[PDB]
Amino acid sequence: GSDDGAFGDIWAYMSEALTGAPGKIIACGMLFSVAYFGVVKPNLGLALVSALMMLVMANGEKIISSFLD
Ligand SMILES: CCCCCCCCCCCCCCCC(=O)OC[C@H](COP(=O)(O)OC[C@@H](O)CO)OC(=O)CCCCCCCCCCCCCCC
Repeated sequence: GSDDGAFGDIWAYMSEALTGAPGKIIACGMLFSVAYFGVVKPNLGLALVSALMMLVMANGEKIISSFLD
């Protein structure tokens, strides 16, 4: 597809926000959630899943651009 047009600025902002502060705030929430839910049930496996989710977020722009040309 085309990255420009009437909605190019919205797409540019949203794609950058995935690895920017809005994406980092969500990623920080995953770590806080893992720590909090580990108080009663310590489960470091969820921390691994959270990291894999951050890896997906880091690759979100590439994944979207590959499917949607
Ligand atoms: C980044 C660091 C390298 C990653 C290292 C670890 C990766 C985690 C795998 C093992 C964790 C084991 C302990 C888990 C602890 C645990 O209990 O996890 C629970 C969590 C939920 O799993 P289920 O939905 O099977 O289980 C439902 C309940 O178990 C919820 O607790 O498991 C996963 O999400 C991990 C499996 C996904 C692993 C395969 C994902 C690949 C598909 C996605 C690929 C990307 C698609 C992108 C689309 C845009």
